[PDB]
Amino acid sequence: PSHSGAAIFEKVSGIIAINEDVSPAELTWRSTDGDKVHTVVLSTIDKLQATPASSEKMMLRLIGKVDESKKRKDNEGNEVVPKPQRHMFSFNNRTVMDNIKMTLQQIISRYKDAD
Amino acid sequence: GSPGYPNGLLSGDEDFSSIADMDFSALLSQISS
Repeated sequence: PSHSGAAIFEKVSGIIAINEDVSPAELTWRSTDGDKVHTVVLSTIDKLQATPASSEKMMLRLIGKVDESKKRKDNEGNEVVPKPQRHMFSFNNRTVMDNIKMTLQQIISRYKDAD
Repeated sequence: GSPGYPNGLLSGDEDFSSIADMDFSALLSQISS
């Protein structure tokens, strides 16, 4: 467990930090100095997808919570279902993303049981 | 060869994560045709 490493968001390179012992745990990206900051509250997150070590890509996705029971239909009556929003983060090593996702995954599973 | 600067401002910044969402589902499964 490290909680913090190095991540890129919106082409601006920065450092990623996980927020626990706080009000519901949040994944806080900050700029390399930290003038820019983005926050992901995991009690509002449902899934997480990261680039494999076989993948050409260095990225980490964070899937948000959407209500899919509001299924919408088009003019002809075709099923058009609203999709959840995903948050990507670019990386330089697979050993970090798997360690950030590991913590994250352990945070959402707490809000997944709801006790 | 020679290093260069890639440019990708044909829309904004949030227009590349919509097509790179079709990119992420082929990586975890990976299927050859």
